[PDB]
Amino acid sequence: LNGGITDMLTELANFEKNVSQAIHKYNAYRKAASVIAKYPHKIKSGAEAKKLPGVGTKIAEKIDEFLATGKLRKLEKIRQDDTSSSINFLTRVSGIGPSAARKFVDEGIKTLEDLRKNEDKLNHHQRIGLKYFGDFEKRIPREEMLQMQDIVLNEVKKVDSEYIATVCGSFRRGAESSGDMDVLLTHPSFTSESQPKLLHQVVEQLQKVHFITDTLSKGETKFMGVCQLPSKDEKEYPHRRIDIRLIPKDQYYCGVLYFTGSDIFNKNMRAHALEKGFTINEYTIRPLGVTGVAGEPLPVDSEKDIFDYIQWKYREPKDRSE
DNA sequence: CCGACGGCGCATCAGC
DNA sequence: GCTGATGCGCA
DNA sequence: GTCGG
Ligand SMILES: [Mn+2]
Ligand SMILES: [Mn+2]
Ligand code: NA
Ligand code: NA
Repeated sequence: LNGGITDMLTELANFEKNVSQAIHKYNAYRKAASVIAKYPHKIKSGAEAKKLPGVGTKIAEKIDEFLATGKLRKLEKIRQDDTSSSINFLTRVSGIGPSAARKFVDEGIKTLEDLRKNEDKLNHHQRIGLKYFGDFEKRIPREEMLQMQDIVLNEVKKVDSEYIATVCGSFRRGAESSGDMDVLLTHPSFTSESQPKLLHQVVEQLQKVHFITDTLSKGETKFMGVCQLPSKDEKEYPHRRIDIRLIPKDQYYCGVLYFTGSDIFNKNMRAHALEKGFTINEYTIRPLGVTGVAGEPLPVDSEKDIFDYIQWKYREPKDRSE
């Protein structure tokens, strides 16, 4: 339908984030691309698009120019600018953000080949992103996600049967592919009110069976690293990004709910929670008073509990597109 | 006309 | 060595 | 850049 337009808006988004370092305009363009992508008609003018929430005056003007000419002047200028195109490109490596990409380009480091020649100028995270540049841009098919889930759940329970692990993200909504693997971890001994190395023991075991191959960051509640499925002669599996988050048990199911999404679903759930006198964040659900003052967090034993408080019928994850 | 727009865990740095 | 700021990635 | 207050 309008792929030409949504591509243009995505490019602009990427330029605003990576080159202009203007994060709010980045999100404005993404939001416009999202709503347009869902519009069930071929857009004929800026005016028509302007009717959509998130599309404003300036975007409507760009849509008119693109419809008239098949291009944006602004974008063509950005494309044949060497500095902008290289800065934008370098941010594709994990650990290189707008600030580093700009620093590198300023000193004439503009390609993966230039990065490889200057590994001495990269921090640890950046060296890993460079090393697995191609693998990290590959999506993960559902069948491998399930194989990964199996290994994680298994090795987790092998450390302590009391651990609870949940793989969240679009995967839990039954997506046929995932960008990375996001695991939420909890344990009885870990509560809001009060063990020292709970997460470490899980990372250790997954390293032990050679599932986890590299670490980007690690602390007491959050691990970000790299993993790989095992191979038997045949093709080695691509390395994948995995995060593991250790969450206190009394906030675990609020966590699962949050990190399951989708983002659109969370928005309309918070929105309905409010109309019913409740406020839901990533951590707790809490009741509101007449002046809008949140009380103590309510006890939560499962996602359903949360749907009960706000008198909402339980939505199975697969129906949480919104 | 105006400021909001997600907020946080971890790595690294800047200033001292 | 200390602390707080910044960069980064990610629901 | 777009929005609601
Ligand atoms: Mn303003
Ligand atoms: Mn307005
Ligand atoms: Na609009
Ligand atoms: Na990056």
